[PDB]
Amino acid sequence: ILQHPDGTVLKQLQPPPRGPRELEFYNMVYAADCFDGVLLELRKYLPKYYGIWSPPTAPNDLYLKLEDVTHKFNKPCIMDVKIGQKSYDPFASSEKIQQQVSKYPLMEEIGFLVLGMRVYHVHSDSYETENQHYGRSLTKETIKDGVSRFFHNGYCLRKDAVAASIQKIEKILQWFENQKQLNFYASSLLFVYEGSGGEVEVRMIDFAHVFPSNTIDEGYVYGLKHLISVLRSILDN
Ligand SMILES: c1cc(OC2CCNCC2)cc(-c2onc3ccc(-c4nn[nH]n4)cc23)c1
Repeated sequence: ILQHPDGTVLKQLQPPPRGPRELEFYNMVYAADCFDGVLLELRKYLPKYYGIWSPPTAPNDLYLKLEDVTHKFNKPCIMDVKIGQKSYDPFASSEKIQQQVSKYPLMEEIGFLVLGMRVYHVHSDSYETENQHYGRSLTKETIKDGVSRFFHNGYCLRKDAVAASIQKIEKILQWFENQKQLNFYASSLLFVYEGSGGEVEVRMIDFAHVFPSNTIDEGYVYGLKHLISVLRSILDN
């Protein structure tokens, strides 16, 4: 992710097949002839898409030009959460499945994984960052506190941001419960709140493993439900 002053990010396409698949996903969704009600509603929950972009002198070098979801914040607190029971897709090899499950073998049980967070702390005027090893170290016993950390400014628990996050996740959940045409593997929710009142972004990102489907995305729904449940419990802290 390259953060651009104009309020966009440039995401470099991942190597094939993943990068191409994410391009086709955005292209399908934001198809200017699309009157598919499911895909039109989905746009709300994605970064705005500005199409494929390459450097003027380098058409080989493919990026997606996306809305920077953090742009309108002063001191954004950002958390990336991978959603689902499986982070491998329907066409993964045995080795690939093993690779994916071994990265975090608790994915089936919990249904989400914190990829990272950046949390602004008021009283130190500084950011605490957690990397992928943080979320991958969380278990059933520590997931509530693991998530809570995102919402601590170093004086209070931001229950406003927690409650707002539940409400925005709920709308994404409602979308998923009204579509049986896409299944999403190894995709994430990007959470943003203001670290400097109930002012939150919750957006879907990372679409290298989105596939056509005939069914409810049961794994994704499970993940959203469990995440909402964790966030709900945090409101009782
Ligand atoms: C700043 C930081 C940021 O977080 C990084 C930091 C490391 N831990 C979490 C990931 C994300 C963003 C951001 O803002 N808008 C975004 C739109 C799409 C994407 C995106 N990423 N992967 N596929 N799409 C990322 C986006 C901006």
